[PDB]
Amino acid sequence: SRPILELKEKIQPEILELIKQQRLNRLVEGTCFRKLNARRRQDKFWYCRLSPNHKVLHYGDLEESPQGEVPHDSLQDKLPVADIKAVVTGKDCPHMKEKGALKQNKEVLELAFSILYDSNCQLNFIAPDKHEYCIWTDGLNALLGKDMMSDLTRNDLDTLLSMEIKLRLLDLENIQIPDAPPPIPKEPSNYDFVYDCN
Amino acid sequence: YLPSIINDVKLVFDPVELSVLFCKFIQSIPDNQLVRQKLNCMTKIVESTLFRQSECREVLLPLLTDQLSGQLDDNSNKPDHEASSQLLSNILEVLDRKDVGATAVHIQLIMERLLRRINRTVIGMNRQSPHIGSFVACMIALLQQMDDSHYSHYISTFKTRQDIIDFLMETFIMFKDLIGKNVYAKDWMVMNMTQNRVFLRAINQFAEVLTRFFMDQASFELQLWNNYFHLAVAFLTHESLQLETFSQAKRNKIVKKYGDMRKEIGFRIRDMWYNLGPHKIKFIPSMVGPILEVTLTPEVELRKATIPIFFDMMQCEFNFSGNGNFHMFENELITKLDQEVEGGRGDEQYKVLLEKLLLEHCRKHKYLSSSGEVFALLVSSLLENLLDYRTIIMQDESKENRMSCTVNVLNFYKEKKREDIYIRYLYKLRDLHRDCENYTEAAYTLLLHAELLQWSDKPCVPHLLQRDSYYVYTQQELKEKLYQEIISYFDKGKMWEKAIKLSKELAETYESKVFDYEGLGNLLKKRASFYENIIKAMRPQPEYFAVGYY
Amino acid sequence: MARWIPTKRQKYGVAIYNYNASQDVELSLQIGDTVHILEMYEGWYRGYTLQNKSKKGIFPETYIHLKEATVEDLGQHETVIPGELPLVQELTSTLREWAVIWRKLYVNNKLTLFRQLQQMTYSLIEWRSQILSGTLPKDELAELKKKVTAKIDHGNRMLGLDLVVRDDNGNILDPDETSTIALFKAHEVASKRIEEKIQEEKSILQNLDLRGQSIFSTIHTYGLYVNFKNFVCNIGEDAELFMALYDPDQSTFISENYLIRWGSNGMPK
Repeated sequence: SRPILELKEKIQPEILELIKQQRLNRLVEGTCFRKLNARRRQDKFWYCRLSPNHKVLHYGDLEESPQGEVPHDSLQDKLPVADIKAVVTGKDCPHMKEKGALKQNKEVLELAFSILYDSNCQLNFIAPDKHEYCIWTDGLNALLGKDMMSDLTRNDLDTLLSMEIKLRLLDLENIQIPDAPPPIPKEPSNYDFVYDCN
Repeated sequence: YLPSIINDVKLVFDPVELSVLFCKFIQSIPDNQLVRQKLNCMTKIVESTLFRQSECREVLLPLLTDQLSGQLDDNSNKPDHEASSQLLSNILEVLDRKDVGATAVHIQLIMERLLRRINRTVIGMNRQSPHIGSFVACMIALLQQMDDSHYSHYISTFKTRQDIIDFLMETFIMFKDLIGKNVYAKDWMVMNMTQNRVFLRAINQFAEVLTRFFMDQASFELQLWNNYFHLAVAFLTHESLQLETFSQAKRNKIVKKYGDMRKEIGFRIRDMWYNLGPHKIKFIPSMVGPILEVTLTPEVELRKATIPIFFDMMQCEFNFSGNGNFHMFENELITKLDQEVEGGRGDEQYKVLLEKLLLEHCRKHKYLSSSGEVFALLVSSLLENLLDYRTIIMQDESKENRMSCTVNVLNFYKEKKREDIYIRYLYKLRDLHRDCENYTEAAYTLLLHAELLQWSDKPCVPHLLQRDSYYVYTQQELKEKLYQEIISYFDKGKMWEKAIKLSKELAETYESKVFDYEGLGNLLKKRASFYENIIKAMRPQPEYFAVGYY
Repeated sequence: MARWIPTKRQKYGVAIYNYNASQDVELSLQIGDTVHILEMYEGWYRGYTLQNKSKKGIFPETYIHLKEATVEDLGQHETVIPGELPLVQELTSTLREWAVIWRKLYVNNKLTLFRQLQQMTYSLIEWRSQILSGTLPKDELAELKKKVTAKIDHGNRMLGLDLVVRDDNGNILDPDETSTIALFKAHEVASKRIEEKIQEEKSILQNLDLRGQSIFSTIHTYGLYVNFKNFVCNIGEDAELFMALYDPDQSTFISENYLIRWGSNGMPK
């Protein structure tokens, strides 16, 4: 399966772009995200909707909405995607290093993601669980045009690439791929096709 | 139980004597005893021993015909629909059997003994919730089992022409009511295709009978072409490229198994329209519309064949252009074309080939073809306008863009002065602004509509008579009703000044012309509310910005 | 390059791996690129590819796994068994379709039915692989055909896909416009399968006794399997175990006594 494996991993890009468009679709549909220490009458649920243009984010302190995203002008309908330095994950989020009233506890170590913008403004947000945290980070990194950091993303990569090549080798049933590629027979220098082209 | 013996009894007995004995026995049944049971009986009978037919079929069936024709209409067929359907299914199947025996002439006997019968049945058997689908299957199996020569032998050669005319009209309204409100799950695509092929065959046959008994041969009674083209075009209004596209092989599957039925359908319709000859002009303005969509077909070749029909019909009018010209034709053309294209139907290649074809057809021809050239240049302008409209509609999906483009086409029409479709888009934009609650803008639109109206009594054109409600609507009444609604909008538009302005003139029209003072009372009541609002409360001043697009 | 000759014994133009891009009309040709070649060269073959049936590509003979077979597998007797190969090609096509709708799927939150499709796909591909060999008995052929047709038409069903008829032998005999009424009753039988499966999705996907009664209404004879492990009793002498089925309500036995000899050591004799 060495030619098989090299062929499978060598035609990578389609699944990669496929997955990342799926990611950005998920970002656009989004959901109500989570704030910091939204306890004393603070709406911990609030939607962060990416534009279908995928350039502006529709977000802010919306109500405790179980339904999730609601289509309207959010509190802030812009996140400048052209100047997001990065999103810090984990202890790199300064809001975790807060030791006063905004002390995030040790059960949100994997839900910390602060969008860097304005070179001083951040968006320290929380995720309901790890899977969509990684999902959103993947989608943003796609907006960054970079690698994906969801374990589920690698899962999809592997399963779909394996399926795809699996459904390719039906033509080679009862045939073997020579590890050394077959020699290219000499092509006569003349291209005077005796038969008509097309 | 008695059918159980017939097999080996035949094996050791005379075929035809058995046949006639069973026939006489069944005829010995009193006419109101155990109908379903006997139906099952001769079901099993036609099951076996019908492999050898030439000695029994011709004698067994006459009985079956008699009882099924009794089942035709006795006002008590309610119990026997499903059973008689089963009988028909089985008999038609065994007739479709090839090795069983020669039946072509016997197929005819079935024709003349069962065809009009089942037609009248489905006429009565006209509800879709029941097992009607079985009957439809039976009758289509009939129709495919036939032959064109068959179709001709007697069904085409009935008694007086009136009877056959009524029969043909009934068949055609049936076929239209069948293809419309289709009876299948939309999943039995094989059924849909086969039904299309068989309906194609049948409508072909009824087309040649129309030619050979109802052309100038029948110099009069030549209406039914309205129905026939209606049915044909309706049949040409599904099973199109995109359904064909779902799988790539879907195109391939259908074209291999059936080809593009639409192609020969359109060709048949085309040659038929050509065949109409002198009756074309007597028949043009109604059927102008019914041909655009077949011209709009997403294919290429029959379109190439079909645009010339437009020049053919304007030519027909040119022969009639001694009194006027194709103004009637072009008006319907414009209207239809507008609503179909705005329905998201056409494409630019269509417009290019249209221009090419119409211009080429007009070049060979005279002055009136030059007038057609300029009008079709107008047409091409309209086409590109609508195409731009729809591409922006599908492209931005924003209120701003759609209102912008619809206003653009509105102004275009105002230039073109086709006021009716102009009103139509007026109402479209009204719907949009209402969706945005832009009461000011919506009411202004209704104002623009009311502008063309007068306070006269006579409703001058039914063009201003819209689809919202339609009866006499004296010009005065429509104007005042519009004004009323506009006033409502201004009121919830918080612009009471214009409300007052129109309230005054509504009042004066009441006073001088209708003398209905109750309307006065209510109108000015609201007028007082308006003055109260305007002096009493305060409302914010909207800001204005300059947007420079570059 | 010259001397190309039209032929129709190449319908299975088989790639070997992702081809080199040597030709202006060839690329990293995908594994299952069954290409409809039109023209023959000894070392090369150019014609329509499955990816683009309107384009040519000159492909090495050492790269083509030549197959003289055409769309019909009986004229050249390419059938592993007659009347079955149509099924494998059709199911491969449906797998292509399944993958397409699969792309259509994950982008949407249909993951439950998505995974159900996944497991049906696994079952179908393994059934395909095993029946690629004709080693199965005729009863196995019939049973596989029935169940695979059921599964595949069900897959068409919940995906809103059109259906096929002619349960056995390639599902193609009926759609060959042989009849018209037999076609209608075939469509009715298939839709009956459809209604069966739509009512039994909530019957088996949720409950487990309805399938038991349905299967048990198809067979009349049954066998209870008893696998003894060890006898835990304090006797100290030889023991005879008369194992059988009994009816407490009827106060009688239902099966003959099965005699087990048990030794005095705690072990069977």
